[PDB]
Amino acid sequence: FKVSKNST
Amino acid sequence: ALPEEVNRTLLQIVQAFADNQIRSVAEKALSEEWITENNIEYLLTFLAEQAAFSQDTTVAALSAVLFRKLALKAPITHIRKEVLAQIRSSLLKGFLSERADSIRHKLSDAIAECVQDDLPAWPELLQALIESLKSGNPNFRESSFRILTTVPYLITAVDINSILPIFQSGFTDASDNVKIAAVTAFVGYFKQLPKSEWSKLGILLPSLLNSLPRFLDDGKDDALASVFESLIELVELAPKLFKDMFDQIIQFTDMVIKNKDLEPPARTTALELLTVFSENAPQMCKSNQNYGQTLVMVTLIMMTEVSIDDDDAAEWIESDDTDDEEEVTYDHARQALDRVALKLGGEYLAAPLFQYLQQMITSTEWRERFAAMMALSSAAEGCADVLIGEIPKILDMVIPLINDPHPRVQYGCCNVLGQISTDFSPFIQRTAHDRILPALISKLTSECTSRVQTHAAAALVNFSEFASKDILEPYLDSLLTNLLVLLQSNKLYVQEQALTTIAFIAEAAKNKFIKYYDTLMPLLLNVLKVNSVLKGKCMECATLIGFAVGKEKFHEHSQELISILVALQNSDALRSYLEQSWSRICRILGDDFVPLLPIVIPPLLITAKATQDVGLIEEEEAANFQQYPDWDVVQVQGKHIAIHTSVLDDKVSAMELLQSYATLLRGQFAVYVKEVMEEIALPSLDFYLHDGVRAAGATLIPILLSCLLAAEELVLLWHKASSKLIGGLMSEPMPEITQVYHNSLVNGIKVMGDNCLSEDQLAAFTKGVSANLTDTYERMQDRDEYNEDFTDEDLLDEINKSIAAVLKTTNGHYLKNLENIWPMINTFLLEPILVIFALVVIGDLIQYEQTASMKNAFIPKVTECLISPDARIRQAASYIIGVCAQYAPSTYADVCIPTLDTLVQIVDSKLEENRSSTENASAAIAKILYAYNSNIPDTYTANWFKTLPTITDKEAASFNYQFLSQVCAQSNISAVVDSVIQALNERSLTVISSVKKLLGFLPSSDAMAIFNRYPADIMEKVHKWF
Repeated sequence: FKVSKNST
Repeated sequence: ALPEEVNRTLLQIVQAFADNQIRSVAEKALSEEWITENNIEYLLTFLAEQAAFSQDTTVAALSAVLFRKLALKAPITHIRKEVLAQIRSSLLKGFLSERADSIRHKLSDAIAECVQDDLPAWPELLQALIESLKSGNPNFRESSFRILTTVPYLITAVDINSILPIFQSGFTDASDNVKIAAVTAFVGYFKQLPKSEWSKLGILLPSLLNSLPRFLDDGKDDALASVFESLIELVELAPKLFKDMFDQIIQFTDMVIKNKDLEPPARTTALELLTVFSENAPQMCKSNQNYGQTLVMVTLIMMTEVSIDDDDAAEWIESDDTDDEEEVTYDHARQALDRVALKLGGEYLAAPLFQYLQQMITSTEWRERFAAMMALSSAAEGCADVLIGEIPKILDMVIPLINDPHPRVQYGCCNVLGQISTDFSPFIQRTAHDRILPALISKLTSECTSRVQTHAAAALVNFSEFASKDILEPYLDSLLTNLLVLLQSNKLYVQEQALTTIAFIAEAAKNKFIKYYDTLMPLLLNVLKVNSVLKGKCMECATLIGFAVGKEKFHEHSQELISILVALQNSDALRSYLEQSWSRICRILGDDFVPLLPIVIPPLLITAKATQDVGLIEEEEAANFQQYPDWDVVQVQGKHIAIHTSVLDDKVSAMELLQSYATLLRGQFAVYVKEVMEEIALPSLDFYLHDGVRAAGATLIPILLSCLLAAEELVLLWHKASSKLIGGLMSEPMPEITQVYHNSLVNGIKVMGDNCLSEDQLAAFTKGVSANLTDTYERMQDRDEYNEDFTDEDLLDEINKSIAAVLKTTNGHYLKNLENIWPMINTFLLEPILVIFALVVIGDLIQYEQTASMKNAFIPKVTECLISPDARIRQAASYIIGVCAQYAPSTYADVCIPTLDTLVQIVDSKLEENRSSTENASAAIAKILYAYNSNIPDTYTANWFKTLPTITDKEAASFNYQFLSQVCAQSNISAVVDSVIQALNERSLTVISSVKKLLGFLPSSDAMAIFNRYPADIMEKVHKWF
């Protein structure tokens, strides 16, 4: 998919 | 202290607890015979004795736990005093005797169940705790703080000059275990007690902070991590408590994170500590240059910790395009920077951020050049307010690295160009396409490494999402020829990425993609006819290309495509690509999809009928249940419940698709309405454990009705649906959901039309409305020494809509019911959100001269509101005064004509923020001028006129031009016309007929000349208007 930033 | 028989009956039972048979017989015996009004106190007495005195670990343990469980359920309050006392005394003697650690822990927990607001004083406990705290046995000290954690109210009960030293010794204790329990107890106090009690222990915070460096001295960083966790809780509770030693804690966390021989837990929790101040005390962070500097510094350090012991990144080059879950500190650092940037803005962090990046971009250590890219990537969104303007500068830093010797630095650069294409959209697409696209395109060549080609392809998804077809057009052939190469990769993840990137570029390209359809589509069909995610991403790519090129072009392969889908569907990541693809074909095919409903709908019906899969569960059995991402456990009404979350998410997804089929196909979906309404929409409101389901049930309602309408049962279903919606209002806990139900009723009413409600329903709605307003008031009268809600505003916004909607359907009759909540309304009228609400309700009231009962109750506040500093208040106020003169012309005059000067002043205004409010006042005065026509001491109307045009508020504009259609001759003529052209062109509103009559009164040439000012585009419109 994309370029994004996770958050867990 | 029990009859000897009872003892070995109970002893047998409890021992049976640790085989199916012996153990089940005991379980039945216990629950059916012994936990009853008659035996409960015997049982509690027994278990307390065993826990206290049994020489067997297992029996003691079990009884302690059982006692704890049953003592709540009893509950302890309805137990005879003589028995409570005996229980207390044995529990206490057990505690003070010699027990193994874990039994003391369990005893402590049992003891806690025996301390209660309504329960008689137990001063022997108090005494026991104090003495135990001084014991030379750590387990005694630890266990005492544990009790103070379970029952923080005991801390209130001990003398302040005893409790202070207790905790100070606690923080400083030679045993780590004791320290952690002291700290836990100390924070628990703030967790549990009112803020008015906080100041009494607050003073101990510096001793706690001062104790911290000792953990690093003894090398006890694991225990440090636990204390950091307590401190994180305290920051969320009382950030301002930290103000005076803020620099000290900042510096401390700095020191920890830098020491990179420490294990990760101390370092990650220390970072978390720092991070959480920005989330709870942003002004405190911003008022201290040190915070920002430290936080940026430490995250940049941690971001460099990648590919350790692997300078070539061989392992990273060889793996798929997922995260290496071993790079923990690096992941944490990104997230932290992101979170703080989002909270503090660029105003505050860009400077310190960039100070470092300028330098890291130039390092010989690749890890730092990478870190730089990833940090910008993390901070870009939060810092957009500033960075959106420094876009050439940023590309000047980043783009030169696209060609770095190291492939991970290259990937890093891809990442930034991707991230900012999202975060600065749509402005970046417009202005940097000429730099960004060539940059990414150049990485696509098979010269570069798989990971880099893939990441550049990924970043083209970000860019495409907000790039117009015209911008992408000259770059398409090049973009496409490159992605075809990627399509020919050996590596599954490169093909997968290639497919998705093409799909999204095609989506953005729309009709500009028509010329590429013939090259793409057969390559795609070949892949399909031949690996699950490949096929799915491929079907996705095909159907998104389909939607881009339109139905006529899509028709060259639709049948074949359809046949492949069928084969694929009837043959779990794939399932979701399949469903969305069918859904996209329905959008392409329009009504020609109808014959495919039998294929597509049934699977969705099954999933959308999923039940609330709940397991009534036990305390212990719940944290490991929690490990699964697909499950969650909560405490609802006393019990523990395990709910299968994934299954309910999937139910939603299916509900959304059925909703979207229903929406597009309208009347053609009617055949499913009864079933979806009764088996899916309605039962979904009763899903108390998952709010998505409840909401998705609600939104489905009016859309299902409207489908059936377009094709008596309708009246039945609507009655059932509305009644459960109404019912939902008074039981629904979550304000966000409540809103959806009101909205849903509004939309239902809109569909069903005139008089769609019954009298009981109208009454049951009122109660719901009232309980909703009551709970909003209660939450809002809660919003400091220790600390630095559109959700509420939005709910009230919708309540306005439903009331209005109910009024309209009843044609006024709802006035009666509406009276009962007038005290409620009135409280609101005299905190801005509640005021605006009340005013809005009253405006709707007057719309239906029968309100005199309340004239006296509101005009005093309304007249006040007219000149309020808040535009939204003035707006609602003026509307009320205007509506007064419209529907209640005479019972209002003594007010309307006086205020009329106020309105001429509120008018003076013509600015985006309050263009709406001044337009309402304008309309309000035109209403008064109508009702009492030749009764006015007329400057007024010429004032009013100068407030034209009306361009923003639609209903206002509607009246003003109606009034304008009932000023003559003069050279007001060009202002008369333009006033109308402007309303029309701004699309805010037969006044045309009236205008033609005025222009009739003038020559050929005089008539023409008025439009001489107007540009071509609005003269096209004018021609088609007159």
